Amino acid sequence: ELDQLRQEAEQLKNQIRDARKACADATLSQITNNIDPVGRIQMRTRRTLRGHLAKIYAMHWGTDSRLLVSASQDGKLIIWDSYTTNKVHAIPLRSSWVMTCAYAPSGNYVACGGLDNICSIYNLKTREGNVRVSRELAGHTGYLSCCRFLDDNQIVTSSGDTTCALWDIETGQQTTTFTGHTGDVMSLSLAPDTRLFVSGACDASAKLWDVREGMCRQTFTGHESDINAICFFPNGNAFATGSDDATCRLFDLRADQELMTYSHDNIICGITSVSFSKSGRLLLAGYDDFNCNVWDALKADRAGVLAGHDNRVSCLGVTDDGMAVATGSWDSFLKIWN
Amino acid sequence: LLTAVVIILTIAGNILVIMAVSLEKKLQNATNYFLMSLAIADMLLGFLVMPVSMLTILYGYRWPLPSKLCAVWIYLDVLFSTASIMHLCAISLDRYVAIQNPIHHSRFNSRTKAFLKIIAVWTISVGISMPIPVFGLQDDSKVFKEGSCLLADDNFVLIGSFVSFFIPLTIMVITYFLTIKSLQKEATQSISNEQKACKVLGIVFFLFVVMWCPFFITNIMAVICNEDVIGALLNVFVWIGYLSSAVNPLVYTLFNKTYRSAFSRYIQC
Amino acid sequence: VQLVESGGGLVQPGGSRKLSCSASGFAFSSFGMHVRQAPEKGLEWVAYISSGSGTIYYADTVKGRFTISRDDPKNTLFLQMTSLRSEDTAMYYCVRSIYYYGSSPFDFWGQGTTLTVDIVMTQATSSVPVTPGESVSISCRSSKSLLHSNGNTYLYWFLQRPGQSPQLLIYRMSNLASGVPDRFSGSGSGTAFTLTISRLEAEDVGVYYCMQHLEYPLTFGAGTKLEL
Amino acid sequence: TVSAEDKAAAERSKMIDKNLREDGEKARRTLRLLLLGADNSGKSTIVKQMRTSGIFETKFQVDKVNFHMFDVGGQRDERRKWIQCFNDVTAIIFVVDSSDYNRLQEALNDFKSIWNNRWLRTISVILFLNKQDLLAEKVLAGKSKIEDYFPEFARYTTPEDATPEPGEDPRVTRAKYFIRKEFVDISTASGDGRHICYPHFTCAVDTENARRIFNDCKDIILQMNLREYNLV
Amino acid sequence: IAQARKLVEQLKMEANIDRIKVSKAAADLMAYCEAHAKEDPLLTPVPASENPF
Ligand SMILES: C[C@@H]1C=C(c2c[nH]c3ncccc23)C[NH2+]C1
Repeated sequence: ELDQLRQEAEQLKNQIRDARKACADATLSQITNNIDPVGRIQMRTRRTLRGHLAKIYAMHWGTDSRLLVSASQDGKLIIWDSYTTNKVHAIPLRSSWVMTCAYAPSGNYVACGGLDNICSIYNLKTREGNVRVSRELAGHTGYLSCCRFLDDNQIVTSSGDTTCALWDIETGQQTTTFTGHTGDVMSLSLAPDTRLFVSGACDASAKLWDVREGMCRQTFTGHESDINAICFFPNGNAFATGSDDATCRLFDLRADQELMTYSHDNIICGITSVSFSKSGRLLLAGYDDFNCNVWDALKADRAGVLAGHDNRVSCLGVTDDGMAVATGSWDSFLKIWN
Repeated sequence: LLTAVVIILTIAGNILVIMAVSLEKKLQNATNYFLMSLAIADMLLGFLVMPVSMLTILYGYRWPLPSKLCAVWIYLDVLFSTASIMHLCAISLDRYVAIQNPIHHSRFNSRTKAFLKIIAVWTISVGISMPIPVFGLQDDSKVFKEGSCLLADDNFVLIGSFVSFFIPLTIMVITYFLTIKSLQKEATQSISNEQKACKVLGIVFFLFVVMWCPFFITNIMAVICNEDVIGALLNVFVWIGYLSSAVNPLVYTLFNKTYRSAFSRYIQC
Repeated sequence: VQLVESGGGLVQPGGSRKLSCSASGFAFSSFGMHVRQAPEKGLEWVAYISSGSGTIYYADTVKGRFTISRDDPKNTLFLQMTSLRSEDTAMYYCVRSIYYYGSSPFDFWGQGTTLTVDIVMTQATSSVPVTPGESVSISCRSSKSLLHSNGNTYLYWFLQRPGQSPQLLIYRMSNLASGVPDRFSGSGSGTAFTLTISRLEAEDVGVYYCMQHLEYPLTFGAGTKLEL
Repeated sequence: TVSAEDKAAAERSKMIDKNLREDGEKARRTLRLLLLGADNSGKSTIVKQMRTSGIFETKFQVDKVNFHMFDVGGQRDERRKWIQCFNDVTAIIFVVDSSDYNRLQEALNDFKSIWNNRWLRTISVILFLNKQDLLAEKVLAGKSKIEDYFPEFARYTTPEDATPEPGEDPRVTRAKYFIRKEFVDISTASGDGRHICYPHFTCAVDTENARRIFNDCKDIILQMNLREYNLV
Repeated sequence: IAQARKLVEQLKMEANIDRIKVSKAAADLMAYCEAHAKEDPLLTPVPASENPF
C-alpha cells in the first residue's frame, strides 16, 4: 500500500524535474555578458555606536531612515539615533536570552523574542513616559527564530519546531499555522505588496507560502546544507539565499528554478546575513571570517570588502532610501558604512 | 664596539614589543599595556643616555659638552633606572596576587588598574629623582669630579641607594618565596603547567637579582671607604646594569607562543 | 497624571515664602519642570529646573532671590522666594516637559495658585469678532529667524479657555497635539506664522498665544481674544 | 549652532549611559553554569539543599560566591542550533547514569559530539557519574556481565598505582575504574590541551556537591590566569 | 502512517503550475535593474553637501 504511494510520489517528482528543466534555454550568465562593470567601490565607516556590554544578536532599521533598535545578550533592548548618535530608550527584558527583534512600520511598537518561547510586544508612545509591555503571545513549543510585523495588528512568527504562525495581537491567539517543513525553521522574509512570504529551514529547502489561505505554493531545493539567511528582491519576483557552505544562490519565482550562484575558493566559512541594495545591482553578505563582502548581482565578481570588526558579524541592514548600511557583530559594537 | 651593539639591541628589542602589542588584537589586555609602558621607558633610556656614555668612554673621563651640562644626563639616567626597578617590583606583586586567589582577583579587576599603576610608579620615580639636579646646578664645581660627574655628596648617595634598591629587593624576595610555596602546596595536566610556572618564576627572579646587585653594592662600598680598583670596577658595573635593562623585556615576552609567532613573522617581513 | 500646589496668600513686602508643587500619576524623575501670569497680562517665564538637578536657569527679572529644588522620592518640587516687591502679584503654574527626538514638551499644565502682595515676539490682533461656522486665521510675527540649520522651526501655539489653564495645540509649527480635533492647523515660513481654524463651532473661544523655544529665556506673545 | 533641546537630549543620553554602566558592572560578580544530561540521570537531584518551559534556572551560593545554573528541558533531541549562545560560560556540567549498561554507548557518542564541537573549544567540562550504589548492588548481584557488552573488560590491567577507596570489593573498583577510563580516553584522544575534564563519583544521597564545583571553578580560573600572564 | 496521502495530495496540487522561459525573466530583471541606475546612492557616489552623514 505505502510502497505504491512512494512509487507515484517518485514518478511525480521525476515529472516535476523534467517540467522545470524544459524551460531552461539560455542561462543568465550568457545573457549578461555584454554589460559594463560597476567598477570598484570603497566605503569608510562614518559612525560607531557604543554602549552594549555583550554580544549583539539582531537589529532593524526604522521606517523613517533615522532610527534603529538593537538587541543584546545582556538583556537590554535599546533604540538609537543615527545622525546624532544619541540614545532615546533603553528597555530591560525579562529573559536574558534574546535572538530576534523587530520594529513596527507605524513607529510606536517593538517586538522581542528568544529562547523563552514567548513573543513580547512593547508599546513606545504613551503617557507618563515609560515603556510598558502590551502583550505576551505564547503557544509555540520551540525557540522563536524570527518575527515580523505585517500591519499594526498582525505579526508573523517563525519558530524552531518546524512551523510558522500568524497572530492577531488584540485577540492574542493564532489564526493560521503553516506546517510543511521537517527541520528547524531559521529565516523568514516578507514581500512589499504584503501578500506572500518566504521561509527557510535547516533541511536545506526554501518554501513560498501564502498569507491568506495558508497553503504552500512552491518549494526550492538547491543547497547542500542548512540556510541561515534569506532576502527578497525589490522587484518582487526573485530572492536570494545564503547557507553555511559559503555559497549564495539566486532564485526566480516564475521560472521556478535556480538562476545563478555566488561562491569562491578563499572563503570556506558560513554566511550569516544577506541584503539587497535599492536598485538591486549589489548584494551584501556577512561571513564568519570577521568581515563582509559585496557581490555584483549580475556577474558574481567580488567588488569590495568591509573589514572593521574583530569578531563575527551577526546582523546586517540597509536603509529604506539606500543611503547607509549598518552592521553589527559580537564585540558589542555596531557600525554604519556609507 | 660591544657597547655600540648593546645600544642597538636595546632599541630593537623594545620596538618589536610595541609593534606586537598594537598591531595584534589578541594581545590587547591590560597587563600587556603595562608591559608596553615598561618597554617605552626602556626604549627611552637606551635611545638617549647610552650614546653619550659611549662617546665619553671614547674620549676618556672627558666632557666635550659644557661643564654646566651634567645635571640633565645624571637626572635622566637615574629616573629611567628607578622607573624600571619599580615596574619590576609591581609586576612581581601583581603576579603573586593573581596566583594566590584567582576568583577575587578577577572580581577586583576592572581593566583600569593599569593607568593607576603607571601613574603611581612614574610619580614615585620622579619624587626620588628630583633632589639631585637642583642642588647640582647651584654648585656644579663641587659635583664636578674631573669629568666623571661622580656625585660629590656621599650622604645623598647612601640615602638614594638604600631606599631605591634594597626596599624593593626585600619585597621581591618575600613575594617570590610566597608564590613558590603556594604553587608547591597546590601541587602537593595542571601539574606540568605548575612546574613550568615555578621554573619561569625562579629563572626570572634569579636573573634580576644577579643583574643589578653588584653595582648597588659597590656604590656603597666606595662611599663607606685599592680605591682606584673600585673606581675602575664601577665603569664595568654600570654597563652590566645597562645590559640587564636591555635584556629584561625579551625574557618576559619570549615564552608566549603568539608572541613567538608574531616575532617570527616580523623578522620575515 | 495630576499636579497640585500649596502656598500663597497675602504677603508683606520684604518677606519670604515657599511654594510646593506635588505630582501624582506619572514617572516624576524622567521629566523636567518649569510660569506666572499677571492679573491683566500674558504669561511670563520665570525659571527652569532640569531632570536630575543638573541644570538650572532663571530670568533676569527674577535672578538672585529665587531658588528651585526638587525631592524625587517624595515626588515634589519647591520654589523659595525672598525679598518680594509690590509688582510680584500674579498666579503661578507648574509645568512639565520632556526632551528627546520626536517628543512633545509643555504637554501638561497645573491648576495654578494666586499670590497677592532677547527675542521680541509681537501679536497684532487683540479682539476679533467671529461668526459661528466660519473659518478664521491668526498671525504671529517674529524679530529674528526661528528656522534652525537642521530645518526645524521652534514655535508653539497655546489655547486658554475662560477660567481654565492653557493646553497645548500645535508644537513645532506643523504637528498636532494629542486629543486635539483635526480642524486646527498651522502653517507659515520664516518669521511668519499662522493658525487656521476651519468649521469653527462653540467651546473653542478663548485666548491664543504663540511662543518661541529657540533659546532661553522663553518669551510669549501678547495674546488674542475671540468674541462673538 | 545647537538648540536647547539637543543639549537636553545629550543630558538624557549621558544619564542613560551612566545607568547602563552601573547595571552592567553589578552583573559580573556571579558565575554561570550550563547543566545538561541525556536522560534517566537525575540531573535535577545534583544540588538539592540550596535552591518558562523553555528555560529553567537554579541559583545557589557558596562562600559568598553566587552560581547561576541553567537547565533546558523544552528543546528537541537535536541541540546544534541553540548551543552557540553558551560559549562564554565558566564550565559545562555533564551527568550520566552508570547503573544501566544498555545506554552507555549513546552516552559516549553524546560526549564525543559535545567534546569535539566547534564553538566549545575553550570551555572545560565537569563530569559526574551518578547512581553508584545501584552499580554496586548490580555488580554484587552477579547477573549482568560486562564482557557481553565491552569485550576489553575480560582482559584488564590492575590499577595498583591508583589508590582505591579504603575498604572495598576489588571487583567494584575494577569495574568503576574501567568505566571512568572509558570516558577519560575519549577526553584525551584529541590531546589538544586547551580544555580538560574533571571526573567525579556521586551517590544518590550526598549532602555536599557545591564544594566540588567550587574547588574546580577555582582551578579553571587559576589555569586561565596562569595562561594569560605568559607563565605557560 | 497516513501522512503519505497528505504528502501526495500536496505534491499533486503543486504539480500543475504555469511557468515561463528563462530568457524573458532575465530580460525583465535587467530592465528593472537598469531603470533605477541613477536612484542608487550606494551604486553612485554622493557629494558631501547632500550626504547627511
Ligand atoms: C650613575 C648612574 C646612577 C644610577 C642610579 C640608579 N638609581 C640610583 N639611586 C641612587 C644613586 C644612583 C642611582 C644607575 N645608572 C648609573
